[PDB]
Amino acid sequence: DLSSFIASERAIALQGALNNIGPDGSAVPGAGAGFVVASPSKANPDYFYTWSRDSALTLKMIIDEFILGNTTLQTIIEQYIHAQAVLQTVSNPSGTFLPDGVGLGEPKFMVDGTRFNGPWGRPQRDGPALRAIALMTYSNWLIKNGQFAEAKTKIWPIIANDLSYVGQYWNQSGFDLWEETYASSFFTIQNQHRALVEGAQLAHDLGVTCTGCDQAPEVLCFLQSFWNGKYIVSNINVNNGRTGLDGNSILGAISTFDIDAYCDSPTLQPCHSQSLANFKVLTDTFRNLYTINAGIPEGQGVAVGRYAEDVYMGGNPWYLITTAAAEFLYDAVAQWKARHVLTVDETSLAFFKDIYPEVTVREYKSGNANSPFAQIMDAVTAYADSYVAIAEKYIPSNGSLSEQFNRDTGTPLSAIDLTWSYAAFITMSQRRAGQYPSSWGSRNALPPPTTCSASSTPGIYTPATAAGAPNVTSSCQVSITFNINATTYYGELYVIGNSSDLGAWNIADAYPLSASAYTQDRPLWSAAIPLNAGEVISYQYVRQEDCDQPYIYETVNRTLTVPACGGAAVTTDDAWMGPVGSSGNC
Ligand SMILES: *[C@@H]1O[C@H](CO)[C@@H](O[C@@H]2O[C@H](CO)[C@@H](O[C@@H]3O[C@H](CO)[C@@H](O)[C@H](O[C@H]4O[C@H](CO[C@H]5O[C@H](CO)[C@@H](O)[C@H](O)[C@@H]5O)[C@@H](O)[C@H](O)[C@@H]4O)[C@@H]3O)[C@H](O)[C@H]2NC(C)=O)[C@H](O)[C@H]1NC(C)=O
Ligand SMILES: C[C@H]1O[C@H](O[C@H]2[C@H](O)[C@@H](O)[C@@H](O[C@H]3[C@H](O)[C@@H](O)[C@@H](O)O[C@@H]3CO)O[C@@H]2CO)[C@H](O)[C@@H](O)[C@@H]1N[C@H]1C=C(CO)[C@@H](O)[C@H](O)[C@H]1O
Ligand SMILES: *[C@@H]1O[C@H](CO)[C@@H](O[C@@H]2O[C@H](CO)[C@@H](O)[C@H](O)[C@H]2NC(C)=O)[C@H](O)[C@H]1NC(C)=O
Ligand SMILES: *[C@@H]1O[C@H](CO)[C@@H](O[C@@H]2O[C@H](CO)[C@@H](O)[C@H](O)[C@H]2NC(C)=O)[C@H](O)[C@H]1NC(C)=O
Ligand SMILES: *[C@@H]1O[C@H](CO)[C@@H](O[C@@H]2O[C@H](CO)[C@@H](O)[C@H](O)[C@H]2NC(C)=O)[C@H](O)[C@H]1NC(C)=O
Ligand SMILES: *[C@@H]1O[C@H](CO)[C@@H](O[C@@H]2O[C@H](CO)[C@@H](O)[C@H](O)[C@H]2NC(C)=O)[C@H](O)[C@H]1NC(C)=O
Ligand SMILES: *[C@@H]1O[C@H](CO)[C@@H](O)[C@H](O)[C@H]1NC(C)=O
Ligand SMILES: *[C@@H]1O[C@H](CO)[C@@H](O)[C@H](O)[C@H]1NC(C)=O
Repeated sequence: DLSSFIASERAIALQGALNNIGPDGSAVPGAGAGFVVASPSKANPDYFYTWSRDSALTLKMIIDEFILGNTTLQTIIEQYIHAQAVLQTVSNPSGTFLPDGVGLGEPKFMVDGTRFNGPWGRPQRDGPALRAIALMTYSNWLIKNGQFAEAKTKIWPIIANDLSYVGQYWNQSGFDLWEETYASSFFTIQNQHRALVEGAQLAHDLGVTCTGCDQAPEVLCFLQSFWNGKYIVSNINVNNGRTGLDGNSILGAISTFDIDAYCDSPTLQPCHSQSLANFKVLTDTFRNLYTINAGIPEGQGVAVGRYAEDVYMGGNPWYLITTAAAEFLYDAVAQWKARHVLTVDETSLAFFKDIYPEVTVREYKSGNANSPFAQIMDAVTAYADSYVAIAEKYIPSNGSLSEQFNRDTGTPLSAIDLTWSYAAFITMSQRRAGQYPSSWGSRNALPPPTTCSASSTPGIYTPATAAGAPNVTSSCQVSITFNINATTYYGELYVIGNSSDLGAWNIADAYPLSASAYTQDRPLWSAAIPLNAGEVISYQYVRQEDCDQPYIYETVNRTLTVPACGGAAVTTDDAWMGPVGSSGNC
C-alpha cells in the first residue's frame, strides 16, 4: 500500500536531514561541530544558516529516533550538545549572554555559530524552549539508562539558561515561528509552557534548582486567551489584519504531544476539543484557498499551508505543515486509544461529523472491535492517511522535500532540501506506527490560576562549561591588536594597563607581545587581546630585561578607548617613548 512508499521516503528523509547537519554533512560544505543548516540552498532563497528553532526541532526528531533503533545518531547528538553550549555565549543583535541573558532569543546564526548581523525578525523567544525540550528529552534517557553524570554535570547548565530565558521573557512579546508578526504567538507559548513543566521534573530528579520553572501556571493561564469561539487565533495581542487561522496552531499541538494526557487537559493537546474545532476551520480554509484542493470532500485531507494571507513566494502549502496535519490526527487517534474514552463535545462536533456521519454528544468508550468507538478511530486514522496521500502526490520521485510546493501547479519550489520538512516527515511517520516519544508530564502540570497575572522571575545564566567550554568573564569582548615600535632584539616585551585583562598595573600578569614580524626595517611587537567593549582603557608598554635586570616602563601612560560591542576591530599604533636601558651579558 502507501505504507511501503512512505517507509522508503522516511529513510530518504533521515539522510536528507543528516546531510544538512555538519560537520560531516554531504549537502553543506563549510562549518560543523553540531550546527544544523536549514537548507543547503545558498542560491535565493539563501537558507545557508543555522536556525535555533530548526536546529532544536530537527534534533528532537534525531534524539527520539535515537531512542528507538538507531544508535549511530549519538555522535551528531553529542556534537549538538557541544554546539549549542558554545552558541549560548555568542553575542548577537538581540543581545549579550551574561548581564540579563538576552542573546538566547536570536533565531538565526551563521553555519559557524558566529553572529548574524543583518536585519531580521528578532527576538523570537521559542528557540530556547525547543532547545530545552530537545536536551531534556535526551538527558532524561541518560538518567534512565545509567548515565546520570552526563545529564546532571554537562547537559543541565545548557538547559538552565534556556528555561531561565523562558522564565524571564515569556510575558514580553516576540516574533512568531514564521518570523513575521511581532506578537504573542501560540506555538511559542505552548512549547515554552512545556519547557518549564518538563524542565521542573528533570530539575527535581537531577537534584538542582530550576530558576524560571515558577511561571508554568501563568504561561498556561495566558495560553487560554488564544482561543476564539470557533477557532484558535495563533497570534494574539496585536492587530496585523490576519484571521488567526494558522498552521502555527497544528504545529504547537504536535510539538507539545503527550500520550498519558487526556483531552480534558488545559495544555491544548491534539485530542482536546478546541484543538479539533480549529483543525476543522483551519484545514477547510486551505481546502478552499488553493487550486490544488479543487472540490476535495470534507472527509478527505488536503494541501495545508501556513496562513490564508501568506504571500511568501506565492502563498503556498508547506510540506512540513501538511505532514504535521496528518501527525495531528495520528496524535489524537493514539490519545483516545490510550485513555480509552472520547467525550465528543458539541464545540468539537463539526470535526467528527465529516469523518463519521452518525456522531452525537456521547461518551464513546473502548469496547469491542467494530463498535462505534473503534469505527470513529478507524475513520480518523483513515482521514489521517489522506493527508499523507496528497503529500505523496506532490512529493517528487527522488524524494527531495523542499520548504513549499506550489499553490496552483503543485510542483516544488523555495528552499531545496529543507531539514525541517524532512524532520516533519519523520515525526509524522513515527506517529503512524506506535512510536510515541514519552510523557513530558502534562498530568503533573500545575493548572492555571483563578486569574492570570503578568509575571516573570529573573533567571540566571552561567556558561555550559562542561559541555562546550567558553567560560565568559564578561559580556561581548571585542578584539583589539596592540602594535608597538620598540627597538630591541630580533625575537625574545610586555604591555600593562588599568584593565584586568591587561594586568591592572603589575608585571606578573602583564600580557607578553610576540615579535613575529620583527625586522630591521620595522621593529614591530604585537598582541591581539580580546577585552571588554566600551571601556576607556589606559595602557602602557614595558620592557623585560635579561640577567635578572629590572623592568623598564615608558615615560608616559597612553589611553585609547576600545569601541562598543558588535564589531569595529581597531588596531593601535604606538612607538617606544622612553630609554631602552642596558642589555645583559652573563
Ligand atoms: C502577559 O500575561 C498577561 C496575563 O498573565 C496577559 O494579559 C492578558 O492578555 C490577554 C490578551 O491580550 C487578555 O485577553 C483579552 O482581554 C480582554 C479584556 O481586557 C477580553 O475582552 C478579550 O476577550 C474577548 O475577545 C476574545 C477574542 O476575540 C477577538 O478579540 C480580541 C480583542 O478583544 C482579539 O485579541 C482576538 O484576536 C479576537 O479577534 C473572545 O474569545 C472573548 O469571548 C472576548 O470577546 C481577551 O480575553 C487578558 O484580559 C489579559 N489579562 C490580564 C490579567 O491582563 C498579557 O497579554 C501577556 N503579554 C504577553 C506579551 O504575553
Ligand atoms: C527566511 C524567512 O524569510 C522571510 O522573512 C525574512 C526576510 O527574508 C528578510 O528580508 C528579513 O526581513 C526584514 C527586512 O529585510 C528589513 O528591512 C526589516 O523590515 O525587517 C524585516 C523583518 O522584520 O527578515 C525576515 C525574517 O524576519 C519570510 O517572511 C520568513 O517566513 C522566512 N522564514 C522561514 C524560514 C525558516 C528556515 O529555517 C523557518 O525557520 C521559518 O519558520 C520560516 O518561516
Ligand atoms: C540509521 O542511521 C544511519 C545514519 O547514521 C542510516 O544510514 C544510511 O542508510 C541508508 C539506507 O538507505 C544508506 O543509503 C546511507 O548510505 C546510510 N548512511 C550512513 C552515513 O550510514 C541508517 O539507514 C539508519 N537506519 C535506520 C533503521 O533508521
Ligand atoms: C531531485 O528532485 C529535485 C526536485 O526539486 C531536484 O531539484 C531541482 O534541480 C534542478 C536542477 O537543474 C533545478 O533546476 C530545479 O529548480 C530544482 N527544483 C527546485 C524545486 O528548485 C533535484 O535536482 C533532484 N536530484 C537529482 C535528480 O539528483
Ligand atoms: C571561569 O573564569 C573565571 C575567571 O575569569 C574563574 O573564576 C574563578 O573561580 C575560582 C574558583 O573556581 C575562584 O577562586 C576565583 O576567585 C575566581 N575568579 C578569578 C578572577 O580567578 C572560573 O573558575 C572559571 N571557570 C572555569 C570552569 O574554568
Ligand atoms: C612605526 O614604524 C612604522 C614603520 O613602517 C611607521 O609606519 C610608516 O610611517 C611612515 C611615515 O613617514 C609612512 O610613510 C610609511 O608608509 C609607514 N609604513 C607602514 C608600514 O605603516 C609608523 O608610523 C611608526 N609608528 C609610530 C607611532 O612611530
Ligand atoms: C581606566 O582609566 C580610565 C581613565 O579615564 C577610567 O575612566 C576607567 O574607569 C579605568 N578603568 C578601570 C580602573 O578599570
Ligand atoms: C601611570 O603609570 C604609572 C607606572 O608606574 C602608574 O604608577 C600610574 O598609576 C599610572 N597613572 C595613570 C593615571 O594611569
